[PDB]
Amino acid sequence: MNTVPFTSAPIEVTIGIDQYSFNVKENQPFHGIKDIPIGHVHVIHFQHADNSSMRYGYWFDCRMGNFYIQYDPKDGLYKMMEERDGAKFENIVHNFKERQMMVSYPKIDEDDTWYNLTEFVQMDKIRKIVRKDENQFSYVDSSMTTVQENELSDPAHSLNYTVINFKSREAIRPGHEMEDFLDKSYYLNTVMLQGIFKNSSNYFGELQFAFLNAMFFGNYGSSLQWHAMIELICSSATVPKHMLDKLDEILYYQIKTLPEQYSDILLNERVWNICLYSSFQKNSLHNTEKIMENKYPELL
Amino acid sequence: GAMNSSNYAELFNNDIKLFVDDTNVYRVTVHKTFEGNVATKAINGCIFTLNPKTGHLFLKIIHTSVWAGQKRLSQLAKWKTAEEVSALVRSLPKEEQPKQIIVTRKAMLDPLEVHMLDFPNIAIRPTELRLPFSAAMSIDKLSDVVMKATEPQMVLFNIYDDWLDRISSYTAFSRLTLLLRALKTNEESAKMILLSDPTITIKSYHLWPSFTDEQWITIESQMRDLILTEYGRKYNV
Repeated sequence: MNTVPFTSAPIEVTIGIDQYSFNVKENQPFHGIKDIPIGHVHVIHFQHADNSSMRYGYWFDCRMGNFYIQYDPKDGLYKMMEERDGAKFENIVHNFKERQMMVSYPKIDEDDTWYNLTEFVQMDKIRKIVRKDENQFSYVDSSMTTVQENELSDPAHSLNYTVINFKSREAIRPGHEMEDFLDKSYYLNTVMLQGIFKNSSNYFGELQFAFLNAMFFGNYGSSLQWHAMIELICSSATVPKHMLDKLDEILYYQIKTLPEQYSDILLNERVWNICLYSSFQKNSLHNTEKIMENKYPELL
Repeated sequence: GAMNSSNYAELFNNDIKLFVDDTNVYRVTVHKTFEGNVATKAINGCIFTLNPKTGHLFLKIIHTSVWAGQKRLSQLAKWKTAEEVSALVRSLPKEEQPKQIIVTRKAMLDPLEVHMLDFPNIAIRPTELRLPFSAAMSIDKLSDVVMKATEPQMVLFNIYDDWLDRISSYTAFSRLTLLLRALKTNEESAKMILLSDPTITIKSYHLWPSFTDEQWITIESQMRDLILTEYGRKYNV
């Protein structure tokens, strides 16, 4: 198990680690998070008590290096940093663990929730969506726009999600206008899966990452990308059976994890009604249809 | 966005535009079968593509053969309309291509937008105007060319005959919409108004009779009366 030490907590903040969250008081003797499960990406995220503006956070993988958080009083945020000195890092962690100044990543042994939400998410793919090649971890926030939002503005600070546009020359072959518009199979299978993603794992990785940035940061463009990637599969007549089975599992754990009280801002009525009740795949999402009908029947 | 009464003068400015109406593309008669089921039989249709400034009508005749062995014909009809308008634009020289295409029905927007992706500077717009272009098939010479077609055909008309020699395109469009509204509301009565006087004929190269300016005033008044009479009849008012 791996550790993200904190130098200090000089401002009052709600700290997230994956699906968990903890309130830290201003100048509380908080020095970080231990027992973080190896084998998964994680996200450590922040919302200031005195300014709920900018949810922001860091995607990281403890296998890729030793990472700590230090508050920057100039830029006014908790920053992730890499510690390149192995023995210094081990010595800082040891002192803080001994003085019991760290919260334990609170994983229930029965609980596959985080694995189920990040099954296809890999740090190398995150680092291609979030471009800052000098760090092994990725910064995301509330207000970061997508490459697609910026086409319709600082490109450095953008989420480079794969552009999906149903009314684009990419989505519609000349001579197959009606066919390709009504049946997105071409767009999904040749352009997106064979062409850009190479495989369904990379496509599901980006979908899962989009969802988590929508949920953990309230990032609007991320929410648009998550819905677009769902609608692209559901609006295709021809999808490999393994992909539909895996999509149902993916969506089920997303809908299961979503805070009930954020359903009105995180879920697009049109897309879900269309995917569950009108689309080619309206009968292929049994688990997702059942949780949606039982937890959010007001949306449908 | 959408074209209404606020921006009505826009139809008669120097930006080339076309109205597209798909109402008469897919046309059927409904009939009982020997077993007492119901069956449709398609008849020849047409796309009504009009320049409101010039009167130039691009009448694309949709022959019943294009439906043979096809499914969901009401859906296909929208996409076949979009395909044919796209083909018309590509056939026109650049300086004749429209800057705007206004569809009379919102269901044409996505089909036409998808067929015209290669023309991102041609705006595809709906209209809040209720335009009586469905009554095009009440114009004897248009109905005649559609029903006689044995194959897909494009026929070119000026729907204003020679009116623009005497009146503006605003007034010519106003006259056309009133005539088509009258033909749509009470076809028999409208045609009676247009042909009642045998001394006024339709030139071989025209669609409408050769009314003097004073006679067009009388005809227009009789058309308004017909529409008002039929409104009274409908609503018992």
